[PDB]
Amino acid sequence: IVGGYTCGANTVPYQVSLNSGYHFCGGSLINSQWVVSAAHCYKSGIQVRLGEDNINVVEGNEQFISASKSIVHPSYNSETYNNDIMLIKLKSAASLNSRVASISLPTSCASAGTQCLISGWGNTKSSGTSYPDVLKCLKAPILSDSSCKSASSFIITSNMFCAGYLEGGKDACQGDSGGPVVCSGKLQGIVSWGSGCAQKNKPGVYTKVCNYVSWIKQTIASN
Ligand SMILES: N=C(N)c1ccc(C[C@H]2CCCC[C@H](Cc3ccc(C(=N)N)cc3)C2=O)cc1
Ligand SMILES: [Ca+2]
Repeated sequence: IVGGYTCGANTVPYQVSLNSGYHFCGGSLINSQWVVSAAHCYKSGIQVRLGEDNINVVEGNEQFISASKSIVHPSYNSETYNNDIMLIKLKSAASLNSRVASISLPTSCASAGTQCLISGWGNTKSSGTSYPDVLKCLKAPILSDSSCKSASSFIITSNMFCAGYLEGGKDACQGDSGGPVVCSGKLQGIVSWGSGCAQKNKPGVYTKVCNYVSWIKQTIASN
């Protein structure tokens, strides 16, 4: 997260850290047994870390649970990143409490202008490298497709939306991938891709979750 602020320990209880010996992607807890992340975060041997703030220090509220199954969207396209969404099932149900909770799925899509909260342990520099140990937060509005496309020249699909600031300075970044984009109390997006970080006219691109609710529900019910 570039240009954000420190969230505060466990103030974003649905945020998870995917770990393979180190943090490599974010994710969101949708119920006691499932996590949603980005398909481009796919990897074998994943451990899901819940209730985390500082990812380098055991503070007491963490829950470390291995993934039993990973399901990448059947139509994920690694060339365009269309359908960049993946589901992960935990080997054992997580214990839900005030510091570890699920985030609700959308009943309807969000509209341009809506304010959202993006969070992650990704790079905090637009130029250079600096990874934080504590969770970072950023409030960003969803941009109209027209404003996003005309300014960035990005190839976007109906399964994506941009959010951020065209003037640059505030944006998600590498390391934030798979993380949540919550607006009006619902999970409306997943950190998917972008060009560099916080660059002018290059806003972040996010997977449009409201388009996958049916798939998510059916998948978790059958697995
Ligand atoms: N044409 C495409 N769809 C496309 C273009 C570039 C990349 C590379 C890469 C680089 C590899 C790691 C994944 C990644 C992560 C990332 C996430 C958010 C942001 C941001 N909001 N500024 C930037 C980068 C990304 O977009 C992937 C896909
Ligand atoms: Ca910790």
